[PDB]
Amino acid sequence: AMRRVEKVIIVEGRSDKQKVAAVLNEPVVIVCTNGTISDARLEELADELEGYDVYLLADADEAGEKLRRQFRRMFPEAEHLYIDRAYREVAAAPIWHLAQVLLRARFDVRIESLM
Ligand SMILES: [Mg+2]
Repeated sequence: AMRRVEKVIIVEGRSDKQKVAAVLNEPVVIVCTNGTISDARLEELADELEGYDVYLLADADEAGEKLRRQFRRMFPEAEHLYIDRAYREVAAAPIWHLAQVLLRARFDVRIESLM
């Protein structure tokens, strides 16, 4: 019946998480960093997610970029996903745009999220 969950999306904020969750049509673990995250916790997270298909979806702003920088150093296995700079933040991006970003990265998305 059910297949194992192997995809993980990492986001910065709780609202980002709720929004990403709303668009998905398959089970995905969504990890929220709640702003900044320590190197230790990140190494620990990277270790735990060994063998998972991991993605980082951050805002188009300095704080989002700081997170990306940390991940490129501490967690190079994580694949970076981007929203259009015209929307700036994941929170401000329309649901359909989020859905397309995820769809392009081979996530199952709800058809309803495109309308
Ligand atoms: Mg931001």
